Amino acid sequence: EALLEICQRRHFLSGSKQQLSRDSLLSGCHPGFGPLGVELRKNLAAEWWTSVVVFREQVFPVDALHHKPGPKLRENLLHGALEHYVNCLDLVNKRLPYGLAQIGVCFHPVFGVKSIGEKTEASLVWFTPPRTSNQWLDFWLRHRLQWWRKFAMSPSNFSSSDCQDEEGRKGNKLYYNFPWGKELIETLWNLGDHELLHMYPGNVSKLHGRDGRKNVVPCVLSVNGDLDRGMLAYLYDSFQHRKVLKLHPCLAPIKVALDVGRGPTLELRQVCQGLFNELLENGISVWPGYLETMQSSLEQLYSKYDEMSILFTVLVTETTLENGLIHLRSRDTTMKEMMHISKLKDFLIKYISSAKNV
Amino acid sequence: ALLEICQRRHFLSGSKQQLSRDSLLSGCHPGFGPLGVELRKNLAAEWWTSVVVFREQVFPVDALHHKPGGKLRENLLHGALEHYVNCLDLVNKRLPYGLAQIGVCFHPVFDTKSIGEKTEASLVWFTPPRTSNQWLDFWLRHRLQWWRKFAMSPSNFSSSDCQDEEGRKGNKLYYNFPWGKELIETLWNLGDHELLHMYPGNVSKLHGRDGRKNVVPCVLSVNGDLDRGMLAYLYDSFQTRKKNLHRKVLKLHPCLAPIKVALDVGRGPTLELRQVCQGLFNELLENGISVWPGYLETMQSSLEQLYSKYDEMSILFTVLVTETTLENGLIHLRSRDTTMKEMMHISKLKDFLIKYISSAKNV
Amino acid sequence: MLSRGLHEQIFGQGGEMPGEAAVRRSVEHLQKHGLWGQPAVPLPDVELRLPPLYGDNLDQHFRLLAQKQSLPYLEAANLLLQAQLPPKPPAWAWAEGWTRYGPEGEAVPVAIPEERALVFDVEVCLAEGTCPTLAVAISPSAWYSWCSQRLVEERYSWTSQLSPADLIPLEVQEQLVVGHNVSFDRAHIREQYLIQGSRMRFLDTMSMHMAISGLSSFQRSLWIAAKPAISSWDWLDISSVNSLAEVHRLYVGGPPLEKEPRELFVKGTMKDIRENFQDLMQYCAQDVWATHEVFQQQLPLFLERCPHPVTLAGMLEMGVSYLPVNQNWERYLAEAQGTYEELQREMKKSLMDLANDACQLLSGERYKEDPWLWDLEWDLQEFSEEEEFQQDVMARACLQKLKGTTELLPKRPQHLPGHPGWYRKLCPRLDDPAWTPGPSLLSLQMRVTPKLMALTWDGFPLHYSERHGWGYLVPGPYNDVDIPGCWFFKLPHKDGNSCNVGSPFAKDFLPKMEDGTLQAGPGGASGPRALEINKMISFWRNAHKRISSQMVVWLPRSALPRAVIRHPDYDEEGLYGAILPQVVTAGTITRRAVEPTWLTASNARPDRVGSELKAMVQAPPGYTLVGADVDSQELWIAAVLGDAHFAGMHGCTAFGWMTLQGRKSRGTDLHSKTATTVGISREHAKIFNYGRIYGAGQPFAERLLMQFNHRLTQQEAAEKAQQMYAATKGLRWYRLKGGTESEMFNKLESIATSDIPRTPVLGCCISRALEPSAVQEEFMTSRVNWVVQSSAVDYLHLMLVAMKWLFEEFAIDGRFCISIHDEVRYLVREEDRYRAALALQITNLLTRCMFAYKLGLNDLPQSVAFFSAVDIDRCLRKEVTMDCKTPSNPTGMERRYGIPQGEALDIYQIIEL
DNA sequence: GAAGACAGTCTGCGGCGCGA
DNA sequence: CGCGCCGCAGACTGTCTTC
Repeated sequence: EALLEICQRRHFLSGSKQQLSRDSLLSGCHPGFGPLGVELRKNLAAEWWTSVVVFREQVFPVDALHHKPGPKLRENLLHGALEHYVNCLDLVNKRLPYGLAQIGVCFHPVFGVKSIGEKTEASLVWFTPPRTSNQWLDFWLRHRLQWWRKFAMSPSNFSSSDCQDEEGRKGNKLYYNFPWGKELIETLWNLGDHELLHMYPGNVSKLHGRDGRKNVVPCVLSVNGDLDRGMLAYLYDSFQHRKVLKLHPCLAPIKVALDVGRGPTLELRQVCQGLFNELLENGISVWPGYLETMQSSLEQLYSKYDEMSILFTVLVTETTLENGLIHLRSRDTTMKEMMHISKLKDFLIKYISSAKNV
Repeated sequence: ALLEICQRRHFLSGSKQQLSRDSLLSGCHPGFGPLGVELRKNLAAEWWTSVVVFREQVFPVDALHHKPGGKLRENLLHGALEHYVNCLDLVNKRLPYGLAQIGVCFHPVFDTKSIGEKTEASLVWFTPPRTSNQWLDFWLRHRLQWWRKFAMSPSNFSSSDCQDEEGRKGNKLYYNFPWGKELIETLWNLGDHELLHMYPGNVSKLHGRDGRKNVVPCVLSVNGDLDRGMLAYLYDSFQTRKKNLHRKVLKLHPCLAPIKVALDVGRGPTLELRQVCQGLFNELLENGISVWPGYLETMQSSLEQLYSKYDEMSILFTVLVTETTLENGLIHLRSRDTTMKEMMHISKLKDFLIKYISSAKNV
Repeated sequence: MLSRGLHEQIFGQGGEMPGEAAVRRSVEHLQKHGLWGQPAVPLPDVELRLPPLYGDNLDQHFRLLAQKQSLPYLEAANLLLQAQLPPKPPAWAWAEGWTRYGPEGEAVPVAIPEERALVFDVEVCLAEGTCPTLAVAISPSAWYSWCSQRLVEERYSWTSQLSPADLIPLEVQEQLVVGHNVSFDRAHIREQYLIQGSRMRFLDTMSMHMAISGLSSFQRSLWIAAKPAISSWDWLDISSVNSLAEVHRLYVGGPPLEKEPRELFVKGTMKDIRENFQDLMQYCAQDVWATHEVFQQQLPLFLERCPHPVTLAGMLEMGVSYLPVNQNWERYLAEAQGTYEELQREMKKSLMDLANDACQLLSGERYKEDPWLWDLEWDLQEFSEEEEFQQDVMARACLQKLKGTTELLPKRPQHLPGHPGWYRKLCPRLDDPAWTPGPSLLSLQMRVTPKLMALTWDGFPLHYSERHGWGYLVPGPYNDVDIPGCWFFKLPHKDGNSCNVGSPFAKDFLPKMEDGTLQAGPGGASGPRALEINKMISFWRNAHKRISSQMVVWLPRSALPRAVIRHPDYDEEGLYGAILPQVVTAGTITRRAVEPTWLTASNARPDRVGSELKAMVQAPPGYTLVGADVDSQELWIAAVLGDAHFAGMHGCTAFGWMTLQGRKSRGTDLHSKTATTVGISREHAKIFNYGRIYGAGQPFAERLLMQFNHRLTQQEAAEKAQQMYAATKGLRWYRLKGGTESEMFNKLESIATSDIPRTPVLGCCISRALEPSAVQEEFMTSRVNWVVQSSAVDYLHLMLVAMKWLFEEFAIDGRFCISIHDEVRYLVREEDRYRAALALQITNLLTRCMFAYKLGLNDLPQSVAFFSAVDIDRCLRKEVTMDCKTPSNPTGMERRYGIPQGEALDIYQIIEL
C-alpha cells in the first residue's frame, strides 16, 4: 500500500489524486508517471528492444500511428505491421522468419461514461513458415522467458501457460505474480492465413513469401507484452524494516548521485560539475542532487537517494580535495568506502557491464 | 528534388507509397519505419542532453494525452503548468526554473477535418521579470546552435522575431525546405497570464523567491517539432550540378544517424566467419552501438551496390570480416563520410567507435 | 534673391555690390567647358528673422560669442601657467578619495579639488579591467592625489558605478583640465558620464602637439626610424612623437623622462602594483610634471598660433562627445560575438565537409582528374536453449601477433593509416586529451583551405612557396592560363607576373568577395557558404577587440534626468548608459579628431556580423539624436575656396556649379551622379573624388583605381591621363595648377606656402614641421590636405560655437555634440527637436556665411545655405529609414525611423512658445 | 643497424596599434 | 604610414623509440 506513496514522493510515479487505486495504474487511466518513472519506462523499453530487436538479426522495428487512419484511438499495432509486411518481404529480401516489433502507446476502454486510457505496450508480429510456424512461436516462448530473468529479482514470479482458441491453435500467455495478485503481462497468438485474407482480398501472390526457395504463406505470431504493467510488476518484485527498492541497475533511472558536504563550496561545486559532465559524455546517468542548501541530515539524504532507484551514492568532502578520495556507498551492499574521483567512471562502467552481462 | 525514392527503398518513411510534401508536413502521415523511429529517438535524447541534464534547475515533466478540464491534447504547456506547483515545491523556491517534455500531440488539420500527430518538445522556463529577456535570448540562441549542429547546411535553419496580438514579443524558428520556409519552433514570453488563468484563486502561493523580496514569475514557452525536424534533417543530408561526380549519399550526423555500424562477411568460402561476426555483434550492442546484420544477405556478387545502399541509410561505418580475421586479425573498415578502406584489429574497434561518437557529440 | 539662387541676406544689410568685371569673368569661365545655362528650379524663399548679431558683422559677432564662451577657461589656463609650485612631495598617502599634501607634505582628506585648473593624469590596471588605479594631479597650489579604492579587499562591484574619480563640486565658475590625451582621462571622471551638459572643458597637450609642432604619420614613421624620399631632415628637431617623454624632451631641455621598466599597469596584476605603489606613483607624478611643463611651454605658443577665439572655443567643444546607449548595447555585443562564434564553427564544419568530399574522390581515382586539389601528397600508406557455437571467447583467441608497435608509435603521424597525407596531418593526433573527429585542425590560414571554398578561377601561379601570394586571378611553362589546369609548376616562369609583384597587404581582398571574379565552387553547397561566412565575419574579426570593452559606464536611476523619468518609456530594467568616445581632438596632423572605433565610416551594411555599431547608439527615452550630415562639407569648402579666390562668385568655376546645381536624384551630383558617369563603377568613384580632392596625388588615385577593379598599368595610366583632361591639371605654373581647371587647387597650395597665417576662416597655423619657412616638403600633399581638413575643423568649431550660443540664449536642452566624419548629432531632447532643427539650419547658414565672409565673397547660395534634411532619429544611422543584419531588423528593436525634415519649419519661432 | 616519431626551431605573412 | 611584437603556418630537425 505504501509502495505507491513512496514512488509518488520520490518522483517515481505521478500524482495519486486521479489514480490512487492500483486499478488506474494497471489500466490506461493512470494520471501519468513521474520523471523517475518515465526514465525507468524508457530504460525498460530500450533494454527490451536491444534484447529482442537489436539482439535479433532478422528482426527490425516498426512504427504504428497512435490513432487509427481507418478505411478512433488505435487498439493494437499488429495491423500496421501486417500492412507493411507486403513491402518488407521485398525490402528484407524474402525474410520469411523475420518480424516487426514496436513499443508504443495504445488506447483501451475503461468502464457511467466509459473513458479511453492510454497504456504503453510492446507488440511484435513475426512471420514464420507454416512447416515450423508454431515451433517458431515456441522459440519466442523461450526468448520472452529469458526477459523474465533479464532484470527480475525473483525469476520464479514469472509463469507461463498454454491456451487455445478457434483463431489460434497454439498460444502462450505469461503472468507475473504481483503482491496484490497474479496479472497477465504477456500474451501470444498464432494466426494463420485468415488475417492475410481479411487484410488482402485474394492477394495470394503478395501474401506468399520466399522461404527456403519455396513459396509459402507466412503464419503471423503476435506477442503482446505490457511495458507499463511489466515495469510495474518488475518494480514491485524489486521491493522486499527498511523500505528500499533494489531496482535493476540497467533499468534504474539514475545510476549514481552527486552530493556536496564537508568541504569548500567552490571546490565541491567544481567537482560535482566535472563528475556530471563526465557522466553525460560517457553515457552514465547522474542524478543532479547537488546545489542543495537545506542539509537536513545525512540519513534523510541517503534514504532519498536509495528510494530514487540510485545504484550508488557519491559524497564529495575534504578528502576529495586532499587525496581525491570521496565516499561511495552501495545500496545493495549497505556498505560505504572511499573511492577515487578518476576511478569513479571506471567503477561505474564495470558495474554497468556486470549488470548487463549475465 | 524528388528524393523520396530513397525513403521508399529504405524505411525512413511511412507505409504509404505516395508522399507529397503536403502529406509529410501535414502530420497526418500513416507512420514511420524503424529508421525513422530510431532517428526521432536520437533527436529526443540529444535534446534532453542539450537542455535538461546539462543545465541545472531543469527537470523533465509529463503531460497526459487528454485534458479532463475527453479530447486529445493540443499543446504540452498545460501539463507543465499543472505540475508547476510541485516542481517548484521540490526545489528550494528558486524562481529561475525549467521544465522539459517530449511527446506526441494530435492537432486538427484542414485540407481540401483530419487529425494529425506530431512530436512536440516543450521547454517551460519560469524567470524573474528582469532576467526574462536575457534568458529568452539565451534559450533561442543555444536552441539555434542545437539546430545548426546535426545539419550539413545550417543556413537553411533560421529564426525570426515577431510581436504577439497581445503585445508580447516572441520568436519563431524555421527551416528553409526546398519548396519553402517551414516553421519548426516557436517562443512565447508571457507575464504568467496562463498560469494565473489556471490558478486565479490565490496569487501569493504562485510567487517565487528571487531574493529578499518575492516577485510574480514570468513564463517562457519554447515549443518545437521533431517529425518535421526529422524530414528537415533527411532533406538537408541529401545533396547536384557541375560536380561531375554523382553519388546518392545521406550524410546524417553521427549523433543521430539511425544505424551506426554495419557487419558483413566476405566471399570466403571458408565459412565459420558467422560466429566471429556474431561475437563482434554482441560486443557492439553491449556498449550501445546499433549494428546492421548485413551478413545474412547473400548472392549479390557486388560490394559496391551494398555500400551504396548502406550509404543511403546513412550507416557511418561498414565492417567486413574476411578469411584473414581468424589469424592476423584485420577487419576491413569503410567510413561513410569518406569512402576509405582501412584494416583494423578486432580489439579497440569498439572503443574507437565509442570515441568517435563521443567526440562528434562534443563537437 | 533669385539672382542665381541666394536669398534676402539679413546679415550685412547694404552693399551687395556684384562687380561687373567679376561677374563677367565668372560667366565666361562657367560657359566655357561647362553648363551655366540650367533650368535652375527656384527653392521656396525662407521668410525668417535671424537671431540678433551682437557684433558689427559676422566675424565680430562670432569673435564675441567665442570670447564669452572661452574667457573663463583661458584665464584659468593662464592662472595655472604662471602659478608658483613646490616640488613633488616625498611620499604619498594611503587613504581613499582625494588628498592634497602641500605644507611639508601635510596630508589632508580633501573631498574635491576645489580649483579651476588641473593636469590630473591617470593610470589603470589593464589586466584588472578598465577601472582607474590611482591618479596624480597638479592643481596650481599644492599637488593632489586620488585613490582608486580598488586596492582594498572585497568591493568587486562591476557596471562602473562610482568607480570613476570625482573631479567637480556639487555647485551648491567653470573648470579646466589638461593632459597628454585628456580624452583618455575624460572617462574616469564620473561627472563627464552625465547626459546633461558638463561645465568643464578639457585640453589635450597631444591636441596642441598636433596643432603646434606636430608630425604627419607618414612623417612620424620617418621620425621614429631616424630617432626623392630624402628630406631636408630639419623638421625632426622641432617636432616630437606625440609621447609625453618625447614631447617633454622637445619642449624643454631637462633630464629625460623614463618609461616604467616593468610596465606594471600594462602587463601586471593588482597585487604587483601594490608592491610597487610608491615607485609607480612617483613615475605618475613625473608624468604629470612633464605634462604641466609642456603645457606651460605650449599654451602661449598655441594661442599665438591659433589666436582666433572661435577655434579654441570649438576645441574646448568636441572634447565633450557623448554617445548614449542602453542594455541593447550589451545585447548587441553578446549577439554579435555569439554569431561570430557560431559562424566560425559553421565555416569550420563546412571546411571539414569539403575535406570529406575531396577524400571521397580517390575511391574511383577521381582526385587525379580533379582540376584542383591535386597538388597534395594525396598518397596511401599500405599499413532450444542452445548457446553460441563458441561464444565471444574466440575474440580472446584472436589477439594480435605484436604488430601494434606499442601505443605511442601508431598515434601522432601513423593514425588512420592509408588516408591521404593531408587528411592525416589535419586529423588531431590520437595522443590528445581532447580528440575531435575529421580534419578538425583545418583553418583559413592553411594551404588546404584556399584550395576548396576559395577556388575562384584557380589562380594559375597560386601554387604558393617562394613569393606565394595572389597571382593572375584573371586572363591576359604551359598552363599559364588554362581551364583544364594541371599545371607543371616546374618554376614560376609562366607568361605573366607569376608572383606578388604589387604586394598589397592592408586588410584587403574582402571587398573583392562581392563579385570581383573571386568566388567559391558552385558545385558544392557548403563551399560558397563558407566564403560568405568569412565575408560576414571579417569586420567583426577585425574590430571586436575595440568594439568590446569600450569603457561603458551605466548611469544609475539617480544620475538620469527627470526627462527620462515620468516618461512613457521610463523606468524598465534596461541599463541606461553612456560612452565617452575617448576621442583625441586633433588626432591627425590636421585638427581632425581621431577615434578608431566611433569616428569611422561604419556603413552598417548588410552581410556583416559586426555592423550596426553606429546604429542603436540610442538617445535616452525623451531624447532624439537631432543631427545633420553636412551636405558635401569638404566638396563645398573646396568649391567656395575656389569661388572666392577667382572672381568672388559661387558659380565662377564649374566645381562650384556642380556642387550645388547637381542633385542626388536625377541630377548631376559630383558623387554617384557624375563621377560614375565620367568614371567607372559606383560608390568607389565617390571615394576617388574624395581622395583626389582633400589631399592626394595622381599615383595615389591610380593605385586606388587598381584597388577598385582589375586594370593594366598602361590602361590605368591612360585613364588617369584622360582624367586630368577637364580636371584641375595640377602642377602647371606660369598660368595665373593651370590648364582646364574646373577645380581650384590653387587656393590650397597658395595658402599652404603662406608662412605663419595658414587658415582663411579662423587663422590657425599648421605645425612647425611641414611649414615652409624652415623646410620645403618634397611632396606637398600633406599641406594641401591640411588646408581643407583644418577648414572643415573650423567649420565644426563654428557650428559648435553657434549651437552653444543658440542653446544658451534660447533654452534648448541636451547640448551634446556627437560629431563623426563631418556629420553632427546633438541629442537635443524632445519638444525641442524642431526648434533644434531650426537651430541647426540657422547654424549652418551662419557658418557658411562666415566661411564666405572670411574667405572673400558676401553672398551665399540657397542650395547650400540650409541642410537638405535634418535627421531627427532615436539612433545614429546614415539614414532615417535603415535596417541591420545580425538582428531580425531594427523594428525588432525599439527603433521606429523618424523624420528627415527640411523646409518643414512648422515651429517658425526659434524662441520658445 | 634502419626507419618513424617528436617536441622544439626558424621563417613568413597577415595585422594591430601605438605614445600619458 | 608603417613598423616591430605576435601569432599562428609550414617546413625543418637532432634525437628518442621500435623492430
